[PDB]
Amino acid sequence: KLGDICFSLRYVPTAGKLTVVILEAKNLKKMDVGGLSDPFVKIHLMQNGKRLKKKKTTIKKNTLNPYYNESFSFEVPFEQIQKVQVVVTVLDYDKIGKNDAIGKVFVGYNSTGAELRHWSDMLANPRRPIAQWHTLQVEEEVDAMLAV
Repeated sequence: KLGDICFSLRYVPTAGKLTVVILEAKNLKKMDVGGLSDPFVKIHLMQNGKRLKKKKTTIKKNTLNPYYNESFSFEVPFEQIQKVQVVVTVLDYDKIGKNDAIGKVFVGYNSTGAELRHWSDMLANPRRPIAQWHTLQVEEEVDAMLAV
């Protein structure tokens, strides 16, 4: 199992402010067996297969159950909020070499299941922060859904 990520979503239609708070991850897969797990989280705003904005958390050391409580905001006008994706990836940091993704999820346009539910809850409740757990999924699959 890859692990789970808990984050909040909040949308303020007048200002167009989309806030994502990365709260915690748990049960993360160990990427370097016999090494250490040093997770951080990327948050990407996407539309039509393109990364519009990229943000990331600090790195936590030697943990499969990191707490972050780090907030990020994006500007998404109300006429566009139903056509974007927010992509949340947990990766293992290495000082040398490409960082290995553990897994990822996206919410927003074309999302499904619990990911769509979280987004829908956000939209239906302007200004209200809504926290939810999500199961991390293999990047190969998520990326295929996000492409084009």
